[PDB]
Amino acid sequence: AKSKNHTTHNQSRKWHRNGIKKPRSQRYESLKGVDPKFLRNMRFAKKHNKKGLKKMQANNAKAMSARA
Amino acid sequence: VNVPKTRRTFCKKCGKHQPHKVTQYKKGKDSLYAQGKRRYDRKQSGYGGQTKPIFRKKAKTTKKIVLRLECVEPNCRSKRMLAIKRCKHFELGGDKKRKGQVIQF
Amino acid sequence: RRPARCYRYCKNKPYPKSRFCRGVPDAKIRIFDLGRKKAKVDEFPLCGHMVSDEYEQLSSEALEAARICANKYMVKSCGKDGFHIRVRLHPFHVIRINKMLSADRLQTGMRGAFGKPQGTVARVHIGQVIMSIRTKLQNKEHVIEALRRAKFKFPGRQKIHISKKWGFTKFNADEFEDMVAEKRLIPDGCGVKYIPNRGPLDKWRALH
Amino acid sequence: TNTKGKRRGTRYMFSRPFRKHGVVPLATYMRIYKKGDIVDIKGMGTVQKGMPHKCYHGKTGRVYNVTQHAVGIVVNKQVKGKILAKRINVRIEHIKHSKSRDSFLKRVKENDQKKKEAKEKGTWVQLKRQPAPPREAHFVRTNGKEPELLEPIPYEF
RNA sequence: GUCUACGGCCAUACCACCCUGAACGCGCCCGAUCUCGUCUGAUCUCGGAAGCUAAGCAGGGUCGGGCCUGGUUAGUACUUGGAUGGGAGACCGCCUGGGAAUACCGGGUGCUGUAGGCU
RNA sequence: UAUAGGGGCGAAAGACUAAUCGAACCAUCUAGUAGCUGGUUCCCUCCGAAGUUUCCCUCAGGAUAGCUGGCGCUCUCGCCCACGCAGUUUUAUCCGGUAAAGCGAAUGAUUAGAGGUCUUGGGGCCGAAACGAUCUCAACCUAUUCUCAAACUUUAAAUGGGUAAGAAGCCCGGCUCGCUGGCGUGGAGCCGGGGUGGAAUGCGAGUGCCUAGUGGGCCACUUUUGGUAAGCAGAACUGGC
RNA sequence: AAAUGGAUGGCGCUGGAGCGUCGGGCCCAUACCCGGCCGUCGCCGGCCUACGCCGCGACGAGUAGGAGGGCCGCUGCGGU
RNA sequence: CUGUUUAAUUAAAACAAAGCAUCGCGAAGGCCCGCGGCGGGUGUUGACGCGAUGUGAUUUCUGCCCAGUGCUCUGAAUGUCAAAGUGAAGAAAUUCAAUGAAGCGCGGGUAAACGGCGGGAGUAACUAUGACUCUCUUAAGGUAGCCAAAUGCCUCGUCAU
RNA sequence: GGGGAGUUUGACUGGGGCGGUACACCUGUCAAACGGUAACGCAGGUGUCCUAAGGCGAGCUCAGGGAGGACAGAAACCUCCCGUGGAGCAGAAGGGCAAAAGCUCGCUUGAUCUUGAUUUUCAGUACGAAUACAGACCGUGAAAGCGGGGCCUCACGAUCCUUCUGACCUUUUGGGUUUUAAGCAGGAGGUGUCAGAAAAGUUACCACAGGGAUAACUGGCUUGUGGCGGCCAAGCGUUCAUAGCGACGUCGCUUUUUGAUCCUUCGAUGUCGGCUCUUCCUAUCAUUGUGAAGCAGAAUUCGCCAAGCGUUGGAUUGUUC
RNA sequence: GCCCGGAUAGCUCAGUCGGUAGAGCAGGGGAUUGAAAAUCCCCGUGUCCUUGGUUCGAUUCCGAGUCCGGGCACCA
Ligand SMILES: [Mg+2]
Ligand SMILES: [Mg+2]
Ligand SMILES: [Mg+2]
Ligand SMILES: [Mg+2]
Ligand SMILES: [Mg+2]
Ligand SMILES: [Mg+2]
Ligand SMILES: [Mg+2]
Ligand SMILES: [Mg+2]
Ligand SMILES: [Mg+2]
Ligand SMILES: [Mg+2]
Ligand SMILES: [Mg+2]
Ligand SMILES: [Mg+2]
Ligand SMILES: [Mg+2]
Ligand SMILES: [Mg+2]
Ligand SMILES: [Mg+2]
Ligand SMILES: [Mg+2]
Ligand SMILES: [Mg+2]
Ligand SMILES: [Mg+2]
Ligand SMILES: [Mg+2]
Ligand SMILES: [Mg+2]
Ligand SMILES: [Mg+2]
Ligand SMILES: [Mg+2]
Ligand SMILES: [Mg+2]
Ligand SMILES: [Mg+2]
Ligand SMILES: [Mg+2]
Ligand SMILES: [Mg+2]
Ligand SMILES: [Mg+2]
Ligand SMILES: [Mg+2]
Ligand SMILES: [Mg+2]
Ligand SMILES: [Mg+2]
Ligand SMILES: [Mg+2]
Ligand SMILES: [Mg+2]
Ligand SMILES: [Mg+2]
Ligand SMILES: [Mg+2]
Ligand SMILES: [Mg+2]
Ligand SMILES: [Mg+2]
Ligand SMILES: [Mg+2]
Ligand SMILES: [Mg+2]
Ligand SMILES: [Mg+2]
Ligand SMILES: [Mg+2]
Ligand SMILES: [Mg+2]
Ligand SMILES: [Mg+2]
Ligand SMILES: [Mg+2]
Ligand SMILES: [Mg+2]
Ligand SMILES: [Mg+2]
Ligand SMILES: [Mg+2]
Ligand SMILES: [Mg+2]
Ligand SMILES: [Mg+2]
Ligand SMILES: [Mg+2]
Ligand SMILES: [Mg+2]
Ligand SMILES: [Mg+2]
Ligand SMILES: [Mg+2]
Ligand SMILES: [Mg+2]
Ligand SMILES: [Mg+2]
Ligand SMILES: [Mg+2]
Ligand SMILES: [Mg+2]
Ligand SMILES: [Mg+2]
Ligand SMILES: [Zn+2]
Repeated sequence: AKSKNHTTHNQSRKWHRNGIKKPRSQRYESLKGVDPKFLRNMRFAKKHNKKGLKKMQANNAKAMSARA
Repeated sequence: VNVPKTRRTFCKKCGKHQPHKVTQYKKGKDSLYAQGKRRYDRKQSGYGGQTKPIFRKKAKTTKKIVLRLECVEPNCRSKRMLAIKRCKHFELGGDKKRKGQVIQF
Repeated sequence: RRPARCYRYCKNKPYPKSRFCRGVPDAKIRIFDLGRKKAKVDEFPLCGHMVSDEYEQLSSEALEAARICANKYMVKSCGKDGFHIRVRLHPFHVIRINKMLSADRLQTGMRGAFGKPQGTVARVHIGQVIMSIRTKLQNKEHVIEALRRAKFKFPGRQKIHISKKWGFTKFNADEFEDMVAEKRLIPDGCGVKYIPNRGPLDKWRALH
Repeated sequence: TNTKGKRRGTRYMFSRPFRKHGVVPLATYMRIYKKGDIVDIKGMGTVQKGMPHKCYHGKTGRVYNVTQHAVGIVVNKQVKGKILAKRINVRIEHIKHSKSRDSFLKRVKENDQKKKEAKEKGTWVQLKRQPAPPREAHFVRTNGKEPELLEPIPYEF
């Protein structure tokens, strides 16, 4: 009662049927796992961007449109 | 192994390192009128013999050692348990060694 | 003693007498030089050696029989101390025996099948010298006849060459006497010490 | 049955090679790792805290995270039927930059300068990389001497 | 053409021995009352400056040892792929491409950054 | 006439008990159970495998991945240049410690000669004896020499493995930050603006669900482990059956 | 040198029908090419059962298995 | 010995058997059956009986072990000790303690109860063999007898016929 | 309390049993220069040990050798010089380490509490181990920092149930108070068949479903072992290598010994030996024809063509022998 | 062939608790007896089988051999 124990034959020819493609990798990669201190920085950074970035950036857009 | 008697360690009640009495854990006398014990006697009564399996093949000859800790400060009195690795031989708190010693065997 | 037909062509990896074997018996050969061991360099100009043609194993008992046959023909042919013979090839590979009838079926099958150490063989590459006999210029036929009588006692096919080199050293016999006469090669027993000229000057001052 | 623990095929791979045993030189530490760099991973036996694995030796990945004294890399590792982008945390002592991306940035900057000068002066500079062309019809010289005659040599041993 | 302080590469910059060093500088050196620490002011710490380049140090040298690099080794050993190639087998030869190491021989033996100072 | 089935009877053979007995016969529970054999009924078209990973009182079996098919869906084409991809090459750039080679380079084994005079013990000789003097021996050291290594190595291939070869990229200007901090400093994010012609070759790609069968393999070149060897057992790369 | 009588396949074959080196012709597979026919697939076209009709081009092996079509078939039921 | 047995493969050396032993029991008992009752059987019986075994005529014999394993006798002798009962704490559920039937362990007997019964070293005026002597050792170390047998591997043991 | 009843009797496996654990977890190698990759392959380990052998800081440098010094000797103590790991780091090896990860000393508990992410095994599940952080509260150091066990790779364990700890926690069923019980969160009590059933034996009185996935008999490949040969020639042979033999070695053949393997048959190929009977082989015992001898004759021995024809009667043992 | 159990004065043998070499017997020495045994008073006797690791130390704890000694070697 003895059988062939382990092999890796006929494995590459199975793997390359559908193809060994890459893992997609879309834009704006997943941001979990990054440094919590940096993340606590960047969240308040974003919400205060969206808070105070109206007036002076609108001024600078008017200024750069007047220049060009 | 060998642990000391007093050992300043964090206790969660008063949020600081406080000194602790360190004693040996006792398993505690198991009690009748618990849930599993009442279920075990309810299923054990009647003509059924041994329902739940009793254990035979004990292989681990060592037991993990856990320590009872007490905050030495009055009216805090927080107890908690902490584990060490396995050991065959254990002493509580005495006989620390020296390196300038002659044996005399 | 199993027949040497099976212990032949180099199949398994080299397995030396070492830390991991620990039970191999002694090799058959123990000495390696038979002639005038203390011969100086110019006492024997030529050498004839024996080139292997095949890639195979040679057993220590075969080397033992071959050096004895060549020794006996030399001392009958050109007298004692008229030759210096050297077996350049040493046995270090250790062969294995998984012996049975240890007559019935009932001991074991092929279950525990890593054999015990049988003995020692010597691995040969193609073009490697087995024996080298350094003799006088007059002894050219005796060397050929001796290595012919050893050729039958080794297995396989291998040929016999008469070297271009002086002595056992690696220098040409034509350049040898012309170059030892003045400058470089100082004789050292049976060996020859080469000198470069990129040394400290104490060597050149100790010379001349 | 090959005793599948960490770091088993590494009698040679995590070794400091030769005449280089000792303290780590500090130019490995004093480098700047920004998010988006491309780094090589190479094992160092002297610093035993944050060695990656025996799998990721020589693999080249992307940096996405920076901490006090380590760095998090994304590395394409092949497993059985598909390749995956994993996320490793490696200390700084095992890491160096790939020079490939810096060479490509030099290519990009030369291409931008040639593009600006070409739009300036109307020249068509052909700023792509052409592969090795066949040899042009050159014109050899045999002055003074007939060509040397070669023949196969007679065998000796 | 140099040194000091901090360095980067980490022996082309080590090791052995022999020469030379003007000015600053580093030292060697003279002493323990405070700071200090020892069995011991030898080491560590502290107040200096009578001497000295003898040593470290710095430069040079050794048909120097080592290192680095380049030839020879050698298209040799090996090797991806191929053949209704040879061979009883062992292995070997060929087409296709790639291609190494020791003895042997020749050459070198620190280069630099920042701040500071002497000719 | 008595003894009736886990019962009877047996001068004991586990024999006999209606041709059945190491637990009789008949009916019912009952279409009991089975990872185990056997069979499993019309045509044509299209696509088309696996005998492998892990876990299991698992090793003739199942679950799990992988392979397959069906159902689609979301985009791309048609009217000096595209999106994306690749069992491929090139151009760069890293990585390895095998083939080979090496021992006058560490470790491990190992052959032989020569030189030297410290150290002894041992032989001989001058001698009452004396490192008093001398010859010899071994050991030792010095440069040499022959051969090696799956559990040695300075060196070190060919084949190979990863990454890159651009608009998700450059470059400019500004806002925000409780993070960092000599510094309006660093780093991220956000906004607005500016210029796509960035190796070779080939192609349509991306994505979701459901799930059958499979979980007994074998051979061939080459590399390889055990064995004397095998049409033997066991592996690797590729192909085939 | 091996047990029934037998195997370069046999018959045979020696200026070859043997060995090695080669040449010029010649034979043929479902391979290739050309041409016809069937089906699948794709790309369409027409305001002609639109579930039909033609057109173009590339391809068709196959067990375990999976789908699609069948104006294939047996027996019965409502409608015709 | 006569006898009997596996009908349908065995006829025996097996089985029984007389003889020899051994053990329980004085009827409110032994040994059994029975779902049940003082219901049956031995029993219409009473130790020259009934019940349960071992061995197997006569003749001659019945060795040595109570360590193991059984069996049995003994005493609340004293450790272990289950319900119920007692006492205590508690609002109560509950908890604790003391007391402690059989049995187990402690002690005595039994082998015609199951069963078991050693190995070394030296040693005699030719050599061998060795009565004797010393030592470890178990509870006891195979005694009377008997044999290569139906039991002896080596084995076709050695000698005689 | 086997008088009676029910049930169990691991798995791997060059057949099974016996033997072993290759049944969990580590090191080197096989491993074919990324990773992965097997056998009852090799060479080994583990079911621990540590109040320090952990953490930090400071000082110092080891093994070994040479040279010297009362008792001192091969080995006691001291001092100098050389000393790139030849030592030590708890342990099996490998890696790594020299103003150190080693030795000594001073402080000490970071071997503490808590959420996550990721690696490792991998199905991209878990336990275990580990990495990098985050927030407390600390130790150390002048400070930079280091530290959340052991310089790194092994040292360990689910559900259920018990047990202990934590909150002025929840529910304890018509509403209250208290006991008790249940619950949340995290530690231990074990599953070594180590991702975890609670488990003895025998069948020769056996039964059933199956397997040639799997032994005993033949057949086939193989030839160690058995048997039969060949080459070389140290010798033996009164002298003399080869009339006859021939060691030390060496290359083959045979399937009449035994072994290895499991390819065929487990819905059956009737298994030893003997009796009888036919045919074939030659590696020739005798006969025909020959050659050589250490062949005087005789009697022998060794070769060649040669299987035509012979190769018996008995005591024993079932025998082949 | 596996699998266990060993080795110690001249001989039987213990002691192992990693730090001790011990009993009995034999040999040797006296006394006692005319003289032998026996007795009484004493002695000496070991590489703790060999080669290696851990330890501060190996007669002992392990690793490897030597020479012994038990047990298994079954279905067919
Ligand atoms: Mg299988
Ligand atoms: Mg009850
Ligand atoms: Mg033979
Ligand atoms: Mg003072
Ligand atoms: Mg002081
Ligand atoms: Mg001073
Ligand atoms: Mg000086
Ligand atoms: Mg000077
Ligand atoms: Mg030089
Ligand atoms: Mg210099
Ligand atoms: Mg019944
Ligand atoms: Mg009947
Ligand atoms: Mg049915
Ligand atoms: Mg049925
Ligand atoms: Mg399975
Ligand atoms: Mg699909
Ligand atoms: Mg390797
Ligand atoms: Mg090699
Ligand atoms: Mg299906
Ligand atoms: Mg599936
Ligand atoms: Mg199956
Ligand atoms: Mg080839
Ligand atoms: Mg195979
Ligand atoms: Mg097979
Ligand atoms: Mg023929
Ligand atoms: Mg088809
Ligand atoms: Mg009857
Ligand atoms: Mg009959
Ligand atoms: Mg009665
Ligand atoms: Mg009688
Ligand atoms: Mg008796
Ligand atoms: Mg008693
Ligand atoms: Mg009570
Ligand atoms: Mg009494
Ligand atoms: Mg006698
Ligand atoms: Mg007797
Ligand atoms: Mg029963
Ligand atoms: Mg089994
Ligand atoms: Mg690999
Ligand atoms: Mg590889
Ligand atoms: Mg020094
Ligand atoms: Mg190490
Ligand atoms: Mg320090
Ligand atoms: Mg922290
Ligand atoms: Mg209620
Ligand atoms: Mg109520
Ligand atoms: Mg498991
Ligand atoms: Mg049974
Ligand atoms: Mg019977
Ligand atoms: Mg088969
Ligand atoms: Mg068979
Ligand atoms: Mg049949
Ligand atoms: Mg039949
Ligand atoms: Mg028949
Ligand atoms: Mg005939
Ligand atoms: Mg033993
Ligand atoms: Mg003795
Ligand atoms: Zn507290």
